[PDB]
Amino acid sequence: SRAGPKVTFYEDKNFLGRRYECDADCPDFHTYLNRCNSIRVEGGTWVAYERPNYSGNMYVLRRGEYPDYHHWMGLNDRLGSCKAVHIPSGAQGHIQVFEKGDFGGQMFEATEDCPSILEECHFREVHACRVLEGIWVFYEHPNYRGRQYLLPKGEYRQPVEWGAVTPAVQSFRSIAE
Repeated sequence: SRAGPKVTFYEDKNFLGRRYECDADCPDFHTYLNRCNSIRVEGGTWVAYERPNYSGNMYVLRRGEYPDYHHWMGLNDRLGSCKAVHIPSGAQGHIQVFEKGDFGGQMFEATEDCPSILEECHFREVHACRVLEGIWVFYEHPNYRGRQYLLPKGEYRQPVEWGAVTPAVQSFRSIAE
């Protein structure tokens, strides 16, 4: 965490056209950009949302260049808002996922990315989660695809508490910067 977070959204592919430079949470792009077809993340990790005020689908954006919306696995070229992800300092990521609600049933523990929950612990769904340290992104499908959910340090007694309407979770990634 040396430089401050910075992200630029562009209206056209390959970082062309009208752009919006952003260095803090922005709840509404639409006075600035009609569409988003490419993005450059210079510092920090960000989450962008399909619609203003942080609603609709979420997409994690890490450092680097996204020359078209497929690079962040957008459904299309519509983004409305974005937030900078705040990474706590100290112990690296530590997460527990539970086969049933309220931290019940079988538990699976990780300190690294998991590309397939089913492969590693044979859970088909996730119904609760404890993020002991760090901050993580849940993915609906194995291998870091499908709907995304952001889980800061805390306790999630059932999937609605990380914003999901189904218990579909099959991979996850820690956000270390």
